[PDB]
Amino acid sequence: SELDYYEKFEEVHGILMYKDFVKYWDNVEAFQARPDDLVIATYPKSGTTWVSEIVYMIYKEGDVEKCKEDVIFNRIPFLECRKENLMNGVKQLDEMNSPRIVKTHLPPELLPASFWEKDCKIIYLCRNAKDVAVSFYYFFLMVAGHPNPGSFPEFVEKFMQGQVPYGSWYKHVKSWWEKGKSPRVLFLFYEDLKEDIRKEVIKLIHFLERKPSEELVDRIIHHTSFQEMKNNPSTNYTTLPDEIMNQKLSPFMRKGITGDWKNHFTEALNEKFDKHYEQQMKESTLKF
Amino acid sequence: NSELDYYEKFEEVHGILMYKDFVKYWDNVEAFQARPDDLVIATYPKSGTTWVSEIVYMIYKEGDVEKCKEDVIFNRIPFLECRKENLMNGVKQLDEMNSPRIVKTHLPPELLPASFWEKDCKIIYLCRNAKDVAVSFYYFFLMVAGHPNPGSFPEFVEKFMQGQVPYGSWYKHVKSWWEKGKSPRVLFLFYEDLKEDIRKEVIKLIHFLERKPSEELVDRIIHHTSFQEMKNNPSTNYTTLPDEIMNQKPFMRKGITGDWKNHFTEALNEKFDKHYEQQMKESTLKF
Ligand SMILES: Nc1ncnc2c1ncn2[C@@H]1O[C@H](COP(=O)(O)OS(=O)(=O)O)[C@@H](OP(=O)(O)O)[C@H]1O
Ligand SMILES: Nc1ncnc2c1ncn2[C@@H]1O[C@H](COP(=O)(O)OS(=O)(=O)O)[C@@H](OP(=O)(O)O)[C@H]1O
Repeated sequence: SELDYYEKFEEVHGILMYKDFVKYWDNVEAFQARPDDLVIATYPKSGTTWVSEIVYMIYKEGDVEKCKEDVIFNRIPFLECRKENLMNGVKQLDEMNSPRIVKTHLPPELLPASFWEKDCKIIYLCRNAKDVAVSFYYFFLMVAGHPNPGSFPEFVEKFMQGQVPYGSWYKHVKSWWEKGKSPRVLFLFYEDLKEDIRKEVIKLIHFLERKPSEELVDRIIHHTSFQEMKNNPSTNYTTLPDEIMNQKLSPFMRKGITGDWKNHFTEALNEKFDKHYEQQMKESTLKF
Repeated sequence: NSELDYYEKFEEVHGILMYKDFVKYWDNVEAFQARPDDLVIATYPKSGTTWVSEIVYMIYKEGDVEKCKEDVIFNRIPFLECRKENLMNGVKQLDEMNSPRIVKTHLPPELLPASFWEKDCKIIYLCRNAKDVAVSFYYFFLMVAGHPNPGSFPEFVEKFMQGQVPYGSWYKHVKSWWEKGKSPRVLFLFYEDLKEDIRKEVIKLIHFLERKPSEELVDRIIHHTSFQEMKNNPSTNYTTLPDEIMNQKPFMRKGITGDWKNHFTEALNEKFDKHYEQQMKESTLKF
């Protein structure tokens, strides 16, 4: 049902958003950033947790014992996220000592103005639309606060129209792509992390002005592999109660591959999606 | 669990997987006595049997739609090997028929009763592309009693590629009938051809059956056998069968070519196409 679908959402500045977050939006827009804040921005399900753990490790010189001191969602606050009596992203950040690492799924136009004014470093991670759609679909089924996503074809329709939390994936990646032309905003691809993790890890170390030793690279590559992070309670979100995230249905660290869309899209839906994709993306220099 | 289900529902006869009810009295099919003027309509399951059957029936009745409704199609055109104790019996239906008889079967050439070959009966074979057949066969499994749970479509398609479904390998079925189709008395047709140019195929069928073609006869056959008309015709849509046997909550599902695109994922299509080429590369048969 359409009525029930949007009942869980509310638009903020034109993009559909989780109702709970919108409640305290003023706090997000008035957020006070610091010069050395590091923002990790992504469209939902593009690999946020993966790049977040890599960055954390670079900050802690690859000390695994330091990356387990707390769960990922506490070490790296989810900026716009807030749920009464559960979590408060803005607060965690306000009470955190610099250098702070900020997680967000906001398009660049909605990122709190303070981050832009202080010209903070930003890392953006992009993933192919079809794999994002598959992963986002399971997120709907797993995380509380989501309406029934309908059948997969139905959900993909919502996805193509940008009628999902955080809006149009197309506008999201195209806007960040433009921001990414600046050396201050590192634009990365999930597919690149998959193809040659070492190359991307080294790039991230240099972007973050750190020393790229073999020891550091080795530990990051090992600690951030899918198998390790999937069994690491600090990064696999398994500490969250099932009412919030029921991973018995589908685990957060689901498959961690590129191309899972081939297992979900019918040839017909693939054809429909590809046609729509081209009309949405042919003018952008962004390419996979 | 699925394999056990399949084991409970099907059994082989002459090496071909078959519905258990049809195997218990196979001797009755093996010894079936054909008549010289019998006309056999052979097809792999869900290839359009009902469509060509009604076209042929109309040709026999000089296009008299009323004579084609005197009874349901499964009574007008007995299903040869169909048997379920004393509740259903195709051979019995045929034996009591006062000819000319039109016979429906899904048997591969090797299992067709020797009598049909010995009497050199005319045979019409209808073929349909494998992917669309798999889709339609999947639905058949779900709506008709006597089948195991087919599981997901990808799971069912694996069993299909291995010929582990009633009537066996679709690949061997169409290839064997293709060879038989080289004979002047075996007309080999394609479902896709009936979709592309029904008039051409109907005229071809009229000549094969040695009848005189006329614009009025052809025209009547064309609209009477159209998907939309046959779907609403109780004589041809199998709706008179109780839900216990066939649960249409429909047999006349879509009636198009290409529904496979709405069921195969890119990955399944890739795997299927690869396996298909290995199975069909050595045949001149082309869909
Ligand atoms: N280390 C590593 N290696 C490979 N793949 C990984 C890794 N960490 C996370 N993932 C995959 O990222 C998907 C989850 O995305 P997000 O972290 O962005 O989720 S969220 O938006 O922050 O909730 C999810 O994708 P899917 O498996 O396709 O669903 C995860 O499996
Ligand atoms: N007139 C007409 N026009 C177009 N398509 C038609 C027609 N009559 C039957 N059909 C389609 O044939 C499919 C059923 O196949 P069969 O008749 O062989 O079934 S059975 O094996 O005899 O039970 C089934 O295919 P699907 O729709 O793809 O499932 C029917 O819709």
